[PDB]
Amino acid sequence: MISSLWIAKTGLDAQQTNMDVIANNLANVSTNGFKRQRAVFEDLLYQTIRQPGAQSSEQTTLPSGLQIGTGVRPVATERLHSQGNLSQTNNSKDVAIKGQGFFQVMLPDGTSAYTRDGSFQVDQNGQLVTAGGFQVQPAITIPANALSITIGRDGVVSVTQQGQAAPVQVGQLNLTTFMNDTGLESIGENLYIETQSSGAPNESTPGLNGAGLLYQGYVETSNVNVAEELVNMIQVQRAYEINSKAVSTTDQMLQKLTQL
Amino acid sequence: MISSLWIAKTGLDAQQTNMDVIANNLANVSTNGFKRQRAVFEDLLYQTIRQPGAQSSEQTTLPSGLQIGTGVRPVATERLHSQGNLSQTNNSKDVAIKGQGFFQVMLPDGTSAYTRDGSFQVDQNGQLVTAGGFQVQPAITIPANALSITIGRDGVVSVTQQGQAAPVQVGQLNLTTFMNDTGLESIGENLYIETQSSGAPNESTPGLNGAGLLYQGYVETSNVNVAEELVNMIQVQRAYEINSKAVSTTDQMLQKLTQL
Amino acid sequence: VMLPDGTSAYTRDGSFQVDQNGQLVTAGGFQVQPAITIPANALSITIGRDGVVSVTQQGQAAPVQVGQLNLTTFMNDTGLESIGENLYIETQSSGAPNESTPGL
Amino acid sequence: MISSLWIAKTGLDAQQTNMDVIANNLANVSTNGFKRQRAVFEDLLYQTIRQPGAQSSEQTTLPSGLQIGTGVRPVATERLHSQGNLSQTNNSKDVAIKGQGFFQVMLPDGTSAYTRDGSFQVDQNGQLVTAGGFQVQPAITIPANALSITIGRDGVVSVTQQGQAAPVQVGQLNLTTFMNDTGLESIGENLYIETQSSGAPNESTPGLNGAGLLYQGYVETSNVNVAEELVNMIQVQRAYEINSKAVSTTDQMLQKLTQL
Amino acid sequence: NGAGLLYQGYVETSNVNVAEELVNMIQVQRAYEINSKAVSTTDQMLQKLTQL
Amino acid sequence: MISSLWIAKTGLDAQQTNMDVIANNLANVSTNGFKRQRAVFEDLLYQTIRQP
Repeated sequence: MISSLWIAKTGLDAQQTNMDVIANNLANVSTNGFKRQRAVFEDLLYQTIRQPGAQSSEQTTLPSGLQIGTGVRPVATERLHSQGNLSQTNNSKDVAIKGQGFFQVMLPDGTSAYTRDGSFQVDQNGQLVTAGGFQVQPAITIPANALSITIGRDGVVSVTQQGQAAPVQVGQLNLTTFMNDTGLESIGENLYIETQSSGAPNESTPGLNGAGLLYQGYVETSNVNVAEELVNMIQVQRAYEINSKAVSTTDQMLQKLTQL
Repeated sequence: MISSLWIAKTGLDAQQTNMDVIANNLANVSTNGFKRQRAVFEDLLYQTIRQPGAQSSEQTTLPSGLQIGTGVRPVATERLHSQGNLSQTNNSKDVAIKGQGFFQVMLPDGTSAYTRDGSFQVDQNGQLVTAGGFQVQPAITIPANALSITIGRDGVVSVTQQGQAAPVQVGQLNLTTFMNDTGLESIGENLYIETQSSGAPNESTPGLNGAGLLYQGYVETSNVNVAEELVNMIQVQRAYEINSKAVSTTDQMLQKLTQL
Repeated sequence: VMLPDGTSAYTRDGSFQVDQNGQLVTAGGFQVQPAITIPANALSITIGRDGVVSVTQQGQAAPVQVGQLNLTTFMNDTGLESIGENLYIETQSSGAPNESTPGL
Repeated sequence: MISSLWIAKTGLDAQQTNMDVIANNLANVSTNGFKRQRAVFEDLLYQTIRQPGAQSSEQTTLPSGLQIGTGVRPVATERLHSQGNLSQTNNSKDVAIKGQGFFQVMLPDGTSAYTRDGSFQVDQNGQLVTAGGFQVQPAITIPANALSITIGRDGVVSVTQQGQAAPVQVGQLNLTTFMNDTGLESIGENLYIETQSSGAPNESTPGLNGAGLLYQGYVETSNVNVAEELVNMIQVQRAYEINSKAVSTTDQMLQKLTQL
Repeated sequence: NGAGLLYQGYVETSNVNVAEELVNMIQVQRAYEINSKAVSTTDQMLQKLTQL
Repeated sequence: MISSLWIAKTGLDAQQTNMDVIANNLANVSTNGFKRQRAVFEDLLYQTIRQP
């Protein structure tokens, strides 16, 4: 029931949130197209007993007042929208985007979400859907009897057929770019939905207006650096132990006070 | 216990599944007509403590909120129906299928399954049967006084007979195609059965509708590569060992918190 | 916070819940005076530092404003008479409460 | 004699039972045809001081009443009737069953029991008995001068003899399944008996009516995964520590009360 | 209509934060001890008064 | 003196018997006309709290 105890509780909770985000970053180290997160902490208010700059006398002004902090709180968990390393998989329907942008996906309830994990497949109706059953927005259809599917540098998906002697331009595969990519609200299954912090998307073809380029046969791995999470965990453990020590010291102080 | 512990447990489970699929791909490297497996991961939901784009004031809005992941989940582990290299066995009853297609066989209970591993024997009744005691759906029956069996580019099976000095068309060897070959489920002895994920089986003759050709005396080997399997094994081992560190750190933090 | 008797008491403890009709009430059933109402199927409700309250709904991106949360200031809060259940009522020893937006 | 103390005692008992089931799963990790168990927990009754939704005044209704929990009690231990990993031993009489269903045996007193572990032997008279002397229900008898006995994919069992050429069939290994296999009451030596929760057993040949298949020379190992048992033990130990700390705090406060 | 989704093969665990429970227990124990000391002080005061 | 301890003791004894069988089989690998051993286990009794 003491200010020191409450400050230490806030510190413990902040360290717990830091450890949680580190564990989440480590867990999906092998998730294609994953972007890591880091949490920023901002301290709480200050109780002022003696106001700084107080007019202590007719001329004397206090160089600094008496202020006591009230703890620390987590304010945001920002995503680091960096570029992950590309890999080789030698697959017809594995597309990795380089640069900036997002594929559009039509959710079952009629809304539109945005994704980054490009690993496509075909359903029983020929539609080009992602892993999870959600289909793309431009509604790309792959006819039967097809031999191979080629996606160029830009989104001109073409199908090599048996008796046409030339590929057929099935459709166009654009992507949407935001000006506040870190502001997107994330949901499960590697889908981002547009929010107010993120601006209105402006869909464009690859290679224009700063948009990225599509590559076939590549998969964008998670941009998680394992070599730094170990150091982060060590620092987190030390901070948690220190705060627990502070709590124990406060409790012992109170016990010695009340044993009289 | 704690969210960090649960996240690390989910990560451990995902890495264990990845290791298992790698081991299964590596074990049956020499199985003829084997398509390797690849597992795709996907992150779970997110707890939104602070909503992104929150309206803190009438003019200022939060650029990024507070979201904590709930771990990772294995969405699917699917088989890569790529093309495998061929080898010569100089066997009259061995056929290898090039391109896209599936032989059809009939299980004893009545249902029909689809295979890629072409290695046919003959039962005591003269009926064409694959390795495992399963007959081909067209039910080709090789008669007696058979000298040599010829299987051309298409599905024509003929036998050179000493009598009548003329080959006789024993039967036709059709094959089927699925517009979604990925969705086929897998059972033992190199069998696949139709599911709702895959379309209706479009049956045809070789060389038409995009179906692949047939080669006499060849066999389609597995599409596994030990060189990439080993490096993937190293990756998964390091990822699992890193994930275990999060569990250990959480346990130590809980112990220190308890020992106050 | 408005009592059943109709008098507007003033409280400091913030622990608010939502009753069946979607109104924002404190623990005890007493309702806040600006009469903040929360619609059904609300995903997340966020209260800004300025004083506004917004509700997020599935389907649309722009948050919908549901009400404004002003608060009162007294010239002498010591003279407020403390009735039970964490309520202070205005007396003659305290100046007339003035309502204002938070932070101003 | 305090509600907190009784709640903590119930929590300790629940954690003890969880540790017991974990240790039981770990102990018989090398038992053929064994299924893991998992406990399910529910909270006890809540004693209500003020009824939720109470009509506080003519208009005011309490948003949430005052309720105090009583604790947690275990409800059931579900057996995960998954598919065990198949091993190989190259034995004539070791038979594994893939899928569903159980072999039916007769207990000495006359009742009928069911088992999943297939590891058969032969008694003096030549009757096929399990490991323990119990004989299978169809009463399969192995004749003398038996060179080798074979069990096909279905339930047909034959044996070759020197004096003939075509093997002579002996019996049929029909297996029975249940509507709900989770509700089987288990007893020692891998035997399950029919109960009210489990439906009426229905017999069928292997490979029909959703039943499994018989593989000769294989034994179905237990489906116990040692990977997560360690983390379960860590979690249960920490939970026991937390509840013990709760008891300690209650004792400390009660002693400080009665000290005066 | 803002309803949840269904996932198969998973179970929703209890959302109990163990970290805060220990410090809450410490607070509860200290508050209980302080109130007990207040009761003892009142008892001592009454005992001194009664033997007047 | 607890159920988990007794279950773990039984498990340890089973593993020790399995190891002894393996060691004995490996010891005489060059013995003419020798047959390997194989130990089979089965779960012990069950104590019921709520009847299935």
